[PDB]
Amino acid sequence: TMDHLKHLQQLQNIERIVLSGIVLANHKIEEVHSVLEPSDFYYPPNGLFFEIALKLHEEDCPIDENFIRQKMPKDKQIKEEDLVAIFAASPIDNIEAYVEEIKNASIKRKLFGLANTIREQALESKSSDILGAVEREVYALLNGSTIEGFRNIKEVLESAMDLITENQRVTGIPTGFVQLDNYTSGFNKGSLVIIGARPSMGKTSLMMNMVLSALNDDRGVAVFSLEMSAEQLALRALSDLTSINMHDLESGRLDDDQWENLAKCFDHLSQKKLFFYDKSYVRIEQIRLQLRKLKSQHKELGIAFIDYLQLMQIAEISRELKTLARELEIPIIALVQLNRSLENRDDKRPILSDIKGGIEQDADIVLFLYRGYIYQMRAEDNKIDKLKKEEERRIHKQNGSIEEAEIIVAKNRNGATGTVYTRFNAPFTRYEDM
Amino acid sequence: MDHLKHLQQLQNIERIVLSGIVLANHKIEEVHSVLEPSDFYYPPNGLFFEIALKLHEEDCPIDENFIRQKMPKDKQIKEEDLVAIFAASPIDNIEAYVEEIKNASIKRKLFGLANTIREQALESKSSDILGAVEREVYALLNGSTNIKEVLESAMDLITENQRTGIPTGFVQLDNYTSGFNKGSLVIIGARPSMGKTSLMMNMVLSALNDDRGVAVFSLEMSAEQLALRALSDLTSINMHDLESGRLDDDQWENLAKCFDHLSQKKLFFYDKSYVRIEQIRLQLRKLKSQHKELGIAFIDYLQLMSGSKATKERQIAEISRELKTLARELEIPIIALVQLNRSLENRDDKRPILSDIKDSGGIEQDADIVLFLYRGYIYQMRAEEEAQELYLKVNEERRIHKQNGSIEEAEIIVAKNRNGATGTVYTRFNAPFTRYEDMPIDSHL
Repeated sequence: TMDHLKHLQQLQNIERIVLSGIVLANHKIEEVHSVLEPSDFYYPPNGLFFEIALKLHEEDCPIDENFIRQKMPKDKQIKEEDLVAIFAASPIDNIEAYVEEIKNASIKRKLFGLANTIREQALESKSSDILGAVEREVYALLNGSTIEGFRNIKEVLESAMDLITENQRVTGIPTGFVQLDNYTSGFNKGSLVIIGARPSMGKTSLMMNMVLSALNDDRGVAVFSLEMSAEQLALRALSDLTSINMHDLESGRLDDDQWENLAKCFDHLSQKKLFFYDKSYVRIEQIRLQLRKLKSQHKELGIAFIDYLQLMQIAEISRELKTLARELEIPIIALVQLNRSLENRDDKRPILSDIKGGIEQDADIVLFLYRGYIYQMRAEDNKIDKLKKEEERRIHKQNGSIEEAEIIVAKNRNGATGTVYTRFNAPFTRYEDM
Repeated sequence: MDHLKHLQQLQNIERIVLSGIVLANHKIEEVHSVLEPSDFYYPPNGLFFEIALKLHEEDCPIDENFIRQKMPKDKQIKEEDLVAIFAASPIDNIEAYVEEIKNASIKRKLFGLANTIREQALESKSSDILGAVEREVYALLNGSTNIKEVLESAMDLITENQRTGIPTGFVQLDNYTSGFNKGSLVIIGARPSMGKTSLMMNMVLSALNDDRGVAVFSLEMSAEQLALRALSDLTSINMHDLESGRLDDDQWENLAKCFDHLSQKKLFFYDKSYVRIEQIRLQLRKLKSQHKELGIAFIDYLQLMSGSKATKERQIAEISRELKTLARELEIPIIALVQLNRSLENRDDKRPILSDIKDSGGIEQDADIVLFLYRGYIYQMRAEEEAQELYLKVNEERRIHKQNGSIEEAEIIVAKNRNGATGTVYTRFNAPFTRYEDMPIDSHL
């Protein structure tokens, strides 16, 4: 019921297609030639056709029925049935895969030839010689494939320079804090960045502002909330846009002037490139897969965020995440909730090693949230307890509810290590820039 | 011959869908999200579908060629069907058609199940048959069940407040909890003999007075006793008097008066030992199906076992997950009691913390709200010239406390509150009745 080579006549069609696509798009010939060669073709008229195409492109001459019929080599003549059939073919875009597949077919051809060859070669024997022949054939095929190969650096260097000079004519994605961007130099692509903060310090609120920092830069963001639901996460961001306190927004009552700015920021964010996934306690591979999926769906995606990571090993999580960071070529930011052993210490300032099956290392940039007032309060309480054994808030509210906060830049790979002071607003749970 | 009419139509529909995906490569996602290769009646269609998936995953476009070369080379689809697929007239928004084919597949699996159970009766273990019904039911139930997406929920949330939850019983706590919101998983970790079993019942009563059906699951303790505490709190009679049996004219009267009063309330019980998490899920599905009115559930209590051997013999980490699952499933808030590990008292400050709940396979996190019970006096007594000074100063206190009414200061730590506030509430505790008196901040202290 099955006849070999039936697929092959179909395989010819692909060649026809690709050629037609290049007919319509002359520039495509380069990206074709970079992979396929005239000998790589099964059907000869197609291969020689390709040869002619190359000879024409090198002299910067367009490719068409007129240009093709005239520049005939007069050594071999394309059959009329085929000649017309090529141009008659329906034009198709995204032919890159077709090129790859024709390369597959040619590869298969090299396979059938070599496979038969080596056997007969081995038949005669010096079997060691046959082994060496196998090795040489192996190297030949290996070089032939060019799948996940090496070379070459010098080419990509020029483009990497032409990209930075174009912006020189910001290096990465804007953070939101100018203080921080002096050290970070913006969010560079494929860079794994992590923020470890204690609960209720305003971690969840702080993240959203940096999200907005990317949104005004029109860069696609994928958001991952495991523990929390999406709705609230949106609510904080609106709390930061409309400049309205959290409670009034949460309860429901809004006057004439606030619902207006609310609705004004509403569609503003609605049109912004924003995606959500509120499903609880997702696995790392599922993350990799879904990110592959969304990046496949949307090219525009330039950054990713996750809130937040749970303690169970952290090293492999950070590793696969760095892997995906360089894979999708975008900087990934995840939130971590540090261990309680941080507060047992006298100086309650967060340090790199506080989140202890091993300690996390893979992160390129690590940021800590520290509120100078919250730990001052406990020391004052301790001193009071010490005095028994031996109003300030309302003033704070009347000032404008501004407290001193520090964003520790403890880790910066091949950069600077420092601390930046930022004013924190308690009711809006927002970090003011200055 | 209506069956084969449906058959001849379904072949057509499958083909249609396949062709539509041929022209629109991207639709494969929403198809796979619903349908699977086995879901197809006509085998070549399923095979075709499988191949399509394999092509999409390597991000390769879909057409006549891509399929023909990338044949599984285990089986080759007959040409007659293959071409007929392409020949099919493309129609948009086939989501309804997809739904219809899913319908057909559903039916297909159903008939098999029906036959299975039919033949099962020949044996004549009916309990086994019951279990088979339950498992098949679970199978069918499980089989059945971006910005614009979140916008709609954002509307459905505010419309709900315009249209908050189940009352706790304590206004202090309700200031933080904002009542028991539906589908929200709430956990309580308390030390033994603190009056945990006694405390739960008050909140049970708070929901019963809200006329919402409450389901109770007691593994460790018996139902009868659990009711006895509730009557101890209703009739305001000491536990021992109610337990021993002797009651005077005024106590048996108020007793009988509260008896039928509670007897008519929507209350359900399960005192069976060592129920499994899945067994819980099933039983709650059964009771919610039996009674729509039930809005809340309570459990007392699970013990924590850490390691690895704790996964097969029966983990709370995944158990809490399955419980959150069921919480959102029946859309009602679930409350479970937890007995913390002894390492809590090894610490200098015997105040309970979130990480005290360690398990085999991680620390519990899935819980939305976590509450702690702390009695400031019970650890103080045990913690309790200078020695003589103390000896006469504190001996003074003991007889004094007893005559007052055995009222002690108690703290209910609200350590965890999802999208809310973290704080502590002070309430007066009564030792003999083992009851927590409810009182606001302005009235307290």
